[PDB]
Amino acid sequence: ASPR
Amino acid sequence: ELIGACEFMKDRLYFATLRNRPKSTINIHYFSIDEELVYENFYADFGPLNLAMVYRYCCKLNKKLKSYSLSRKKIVHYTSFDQRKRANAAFLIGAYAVIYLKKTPEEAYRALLSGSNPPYLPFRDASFGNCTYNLTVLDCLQGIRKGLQHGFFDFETFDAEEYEHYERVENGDFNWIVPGKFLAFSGPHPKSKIENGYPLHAPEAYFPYFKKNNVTTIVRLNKKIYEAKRFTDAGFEHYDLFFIDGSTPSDNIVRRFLNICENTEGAIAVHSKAGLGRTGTLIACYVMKHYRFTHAEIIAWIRICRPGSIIGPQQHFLKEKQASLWVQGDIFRSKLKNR
Amino acid sequence: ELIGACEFMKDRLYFATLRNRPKSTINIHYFSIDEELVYENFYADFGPLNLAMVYRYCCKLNKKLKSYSLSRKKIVHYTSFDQRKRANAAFLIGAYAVIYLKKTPEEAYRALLSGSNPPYLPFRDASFGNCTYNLTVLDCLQGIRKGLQHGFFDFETFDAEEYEHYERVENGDFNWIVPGKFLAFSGPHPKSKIENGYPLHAPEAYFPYFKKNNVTTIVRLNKKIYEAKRFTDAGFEHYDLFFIDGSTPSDNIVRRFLNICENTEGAIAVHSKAGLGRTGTLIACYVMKHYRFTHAEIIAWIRICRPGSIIGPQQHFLKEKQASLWVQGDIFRSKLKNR
Repeated sequence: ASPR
Repeated sequence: ELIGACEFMKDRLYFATLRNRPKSTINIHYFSIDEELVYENFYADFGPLNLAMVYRYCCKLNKKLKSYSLSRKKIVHYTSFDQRKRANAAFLIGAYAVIYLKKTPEEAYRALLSGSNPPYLPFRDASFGNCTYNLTVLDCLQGIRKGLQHGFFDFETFDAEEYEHYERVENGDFNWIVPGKFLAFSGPHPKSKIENGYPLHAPEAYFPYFKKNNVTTIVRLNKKIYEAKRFTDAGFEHYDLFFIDGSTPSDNIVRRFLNICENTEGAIAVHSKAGLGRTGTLIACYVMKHYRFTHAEIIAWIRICRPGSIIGPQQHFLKEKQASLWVQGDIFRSKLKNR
Repeated sequence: ELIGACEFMKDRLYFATLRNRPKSTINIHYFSIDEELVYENFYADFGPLNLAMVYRYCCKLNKKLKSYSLSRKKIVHYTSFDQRKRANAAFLIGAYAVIYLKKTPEEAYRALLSGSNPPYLPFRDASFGNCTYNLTVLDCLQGIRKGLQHGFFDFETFDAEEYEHYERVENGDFNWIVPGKFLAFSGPHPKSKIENGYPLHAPEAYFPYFKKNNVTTIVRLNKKIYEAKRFTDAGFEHYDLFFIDGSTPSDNIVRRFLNICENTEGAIAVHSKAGLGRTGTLIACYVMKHYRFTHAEIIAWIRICRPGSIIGPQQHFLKEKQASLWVQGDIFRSKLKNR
């Protein structure tokens, strides 16, 4: 759930 | 004195957890890196410190151990009762023991538990979840050892300035995971620019470094926001293996990723949106298959190269797939025609 | 005429490799076990033949050697040019020579090389790959000698019917590895039942045999699919020491297994999923420490008891750990001058  | 300190070199090097900053005496030199080597977090992740910081710690400590003015003192690396600082500091001295004192990960961890001190807090992932996968200090030391064993790094030649240059978003946000084989980076954008402070990089920005470093192939795992043509026209190969952000890859995507990488000559540059979750997960699958890293070893190694890699369910995925991936490695090697 | 045959008893007992079926004569009795004693394989493993088949061969051959009708003849155990049958056949007559002719494994193996015959094919593990760890006929004869030395079997009392009964999945798929100390079995299921024709056994199916044979402790090495309390309610101790299918156990797991087993006077039933790789590996660690088997001797012995045991990287693991396990054993036995 990739960081932004 | 030094009650409860962990001995790493007889009467010479210790690791201490201290409530308050001590003062170096005429017998004891105290030093801490808690405010010098600081982990840059994505969310609630707090470590392990990256490979350049491991390197900087080792240089620092080797210098202290060679100093004539300190030669007759006990050297004491101390940390605080902040357990997230303490876990990183323990990882650092343990990694020094593995790399420079020729200790096994288990011997280094034994010394870290020798004193009278609480256990070490495990590292968590970079997701919003509550922690679900404990990456221990010993796991990280095992990862250091495996990376050393297979030549994934060499501090005789490691260039820390370059590592810390290209890790920054303005300079491309990438890290090598396996030298000459895997580079992980955040996905390029259609036009280079600076939007709200945050710089964006187009495919062409990467052409020089890639060409210079035998990067032949790009694999994209996230939504398209640039034309694959922009890489292929420059001579690179380009592959699309999309899977949802935060998901675990299907059997089909894993098999295809592995096919690409096994039939690819040069280095492979892999990206997702951030180049952390989906990217780290598939690279780990390859390294487990072909080098027989355990799940913990590869999660540690990839995070030490590229903090924040492998997120949420992707962690447990790698543990659940380990036996299968190792077997796939044996099958792969049983078909070879080498020698 | 018996040119190239291996002499085990002068002018009396020979081992021969023959392309075609020979014809017995007034002077020579030929017999083969290649179609009688047949290895049941997992994948590409082809031997060594299990303990009950060694027993059946020795029975068959002792009867022939005492027979009035054959008393005037040369007895020739022959095998074919199938090298996987031939390795097993050579293992059988070598083991007879060790057990009943009081030869050393080296003397038996020298006899097996007597002629001008090709080398015997090494035995391989049950994995999908190749190379790795080659278990030779000589290794298997050393494992037989060590098992006999420490009283792990006695063919005066061996109960082949019991062995052949309980090795079957329908009767609980277990084998004794060390009499009175170690039983290896595949992991129970939550409910005794048939599922797609495959029989499943709940923990309770084992209570009668376990109680009657002084099994005090269950050690589980694989994923939990039944509640441990079903054993502990029935009066057994139960321990979990999970590690991943096809992997090697951490130092901590080995340490914990050894302490569990050293602190009960009764027998321990050890299971994993198949009760082969993980189970065999930890039992081997105990046996190397406490009886000073070599890694090859113990891999041979455990596979003779329970084919397919100890797989892939677990084999090299036992070789790497031998020296330290032997030291631990010596230290253990030294603190016992006075209990």
